[PDB]
Amino acid sequence: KNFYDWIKEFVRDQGEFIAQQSGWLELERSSYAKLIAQTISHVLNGGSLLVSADSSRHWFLNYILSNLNPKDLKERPLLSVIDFNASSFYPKNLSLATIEMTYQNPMFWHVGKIENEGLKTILLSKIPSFLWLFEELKEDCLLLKEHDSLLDYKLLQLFKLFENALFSVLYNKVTL
Amino acid sequence: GVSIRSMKNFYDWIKEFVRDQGEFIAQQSGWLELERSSYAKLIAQTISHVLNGGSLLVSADSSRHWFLNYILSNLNPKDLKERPLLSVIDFNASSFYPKNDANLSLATIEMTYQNPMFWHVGKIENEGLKTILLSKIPSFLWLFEELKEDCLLLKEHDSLLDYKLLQLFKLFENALFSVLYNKVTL
Amino acid sequence: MKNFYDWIKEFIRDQGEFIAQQSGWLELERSSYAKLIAQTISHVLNGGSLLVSADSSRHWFLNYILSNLNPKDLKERPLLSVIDFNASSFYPKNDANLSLATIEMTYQNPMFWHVGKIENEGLKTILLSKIPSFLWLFEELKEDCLLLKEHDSLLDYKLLQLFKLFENALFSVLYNKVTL
Amino acid sequence: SMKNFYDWIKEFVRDQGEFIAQQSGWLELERSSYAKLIAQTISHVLNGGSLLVSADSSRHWFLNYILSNLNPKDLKERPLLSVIDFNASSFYPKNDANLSLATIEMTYQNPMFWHVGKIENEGLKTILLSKIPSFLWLFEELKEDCLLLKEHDSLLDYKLLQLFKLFENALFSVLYNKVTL
Ligand SMILES: [Ca+2]
Ligand SMILES: [Ca+2]
Ligand SMILES: [Ca+2]
Ligand SMILES: [Ca+2]
Ligand SMILES: [Ca+2]
Repeated sequence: KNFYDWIKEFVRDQGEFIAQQSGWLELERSSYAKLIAQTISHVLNGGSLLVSADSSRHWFLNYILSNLNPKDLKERPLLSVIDFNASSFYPKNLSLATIEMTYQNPMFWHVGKIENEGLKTILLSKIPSFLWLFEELKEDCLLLKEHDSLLDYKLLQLFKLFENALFSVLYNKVTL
Repeated sequence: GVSIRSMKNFYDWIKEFVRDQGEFIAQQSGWLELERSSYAKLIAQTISHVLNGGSLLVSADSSRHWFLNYILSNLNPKDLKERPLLSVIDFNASSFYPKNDANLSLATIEMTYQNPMFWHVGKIENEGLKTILLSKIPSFLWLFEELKEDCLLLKEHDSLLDYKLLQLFKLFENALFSVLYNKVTL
Repeated sequence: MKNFYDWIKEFIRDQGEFIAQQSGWLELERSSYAKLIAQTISHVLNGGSLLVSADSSRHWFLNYILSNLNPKDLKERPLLSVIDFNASSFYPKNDANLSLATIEMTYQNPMFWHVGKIENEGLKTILLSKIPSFLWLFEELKEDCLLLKEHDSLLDYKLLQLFKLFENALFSVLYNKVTL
Repeated sequence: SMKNFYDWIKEFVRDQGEFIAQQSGWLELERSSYAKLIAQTISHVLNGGSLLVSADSSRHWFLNYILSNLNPKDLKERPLLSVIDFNASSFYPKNDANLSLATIEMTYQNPMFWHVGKIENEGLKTILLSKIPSFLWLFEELKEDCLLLKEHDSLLDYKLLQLFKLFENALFSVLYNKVTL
């Protein structure tokens, strides 16, 4: 096929599939609303978010941190968000005791695969969590499809939902 | 009277917000189909550069560091499987990233790399970078202002910008491998 | 224009001679490094966290602190509560009151360990705060600090030497060899 | 029996500086072979070559040091030297065929590998053994022309600084026509 013919077809099809799957969140049955609410409550209570992601999702870890605390905060609060992947306490279990000792009120927010047992053990602990996983670990998580070709878009969409929900409660547009 | 806004219950609000969010995505989903050409040729030029042995020096504005990360990790994934190892460089992190004296950066870049092309995404946040992106060096510029005629023009305050970045990347990588794997001819 | 090989022999001889000459500098150091080290060790023993920062030229030394305090293989060592403050979202670019409040709410018991120049006012304000600190500075800010000379050609070695003193002191008390 | 901290630290400090003094002439005693290696590295830079710098896990700080010292935040009148963090490169070898070497050779006009410390995977080992020019600071003599560091030397960290300071002075002494090579 000629490049220019091919690309026209590819682009048309790409947009049509986005459109087709664009209502997926209306059908999503994992408890994302309740999890978002619980995470917002944690933030309001002065809690910290310790954010981690699988190897393929480091870009999305970066996205969370930069969006939650943008370079120019303007009127925004400085939110208690920590890059857990980059932490000396990331488990490769001394990690849990050190975490509990150093942070007043942490909650783990993890996205994607759980790539080692140390992390699994930490996430299975009693400390609160906001888990976006490819399979349920224990307790309601936000469930994603690992080989979904639209996964990357869905991650952005869920983040944008979370940030809107969070600031809607701040700024008193919405009550939990 | 008109009435001061009351306030909505979270669980009522979120259902409406979710519905509207997806529907706005659907409304806008055909945007690229409506774009009046030009971008295909720019993608083709970038692919030819890779085909010819060229390197991609990738930079992004402060808000798009995540997208710089995404480009690098998608083009050269952890498990290459059967893929080539593509010549892709994080230019943001480079010692040659200009402060200013873009002339010094440019000269060092030109002697260091056999065949560089600058792929920049977003705002150009200093004069040194602007000078280089204006240079004779081949470029793949995704900008908010049309600083060259041949650039991909992004809409800066578009609430859907982040998705469009993913979409353009996914178009690019598919176009690149379609040609690398002899599925299509340019 | 000396020949390279002649030049390098002289340079090497002189380099080692100057190291030797200045090698007893710490015996003559009059800033309160012993007291500051003790107070930092007590903080660590009390479950305190160390939030470590450094000026632009000393990012390598920030890295050195983090990797030495918590090496890849801990073996029998504790996991120490050490944080890269330069890299954190709370590092004050502007403004310091927001960062301080967020730090105080986030960490149970932080202590700031800063090395080198204080390159913005937000950091200065934080280091001026009530929060405990271990300050290795080119001029005294506040309370007793460990004083360094900015343009000392041997500065980089002295930084290593002070770290090595700190880590030996710390583990000496942890492994009950020494009592505070 | 336990020692008092303030007594202990005074002794420790004294002995620390004196050991540094005792060992301070180490480089003067070395067979001068390192001089030729430094010269070769300088000639590479003079000739328009790039330095692709890597380090073992324990020496990441020293990789940082090399990069920030060779190209400081304020260059003043200095040239912008062709120096690359190879650890951070997408071409850093893992598995993974020898895709890395071919991509490196096509990407860079004239690379030299400057590696410091342990060689922590076979892929890196393979490249550092390649025909590509190198400046290797190693714990075992994996080629005859390398700088040999003493691995469990308690003064290793100082010697790394000292060797770097030697290198940068040698490099600019030649760049600035203070010495002939
Ligand atoms: Ca619908
Ligand atoms: Ca145009
Ligand atoms: Ca072809
Ligand atoms: Ca030899
Ligand atoms: Ca000359």
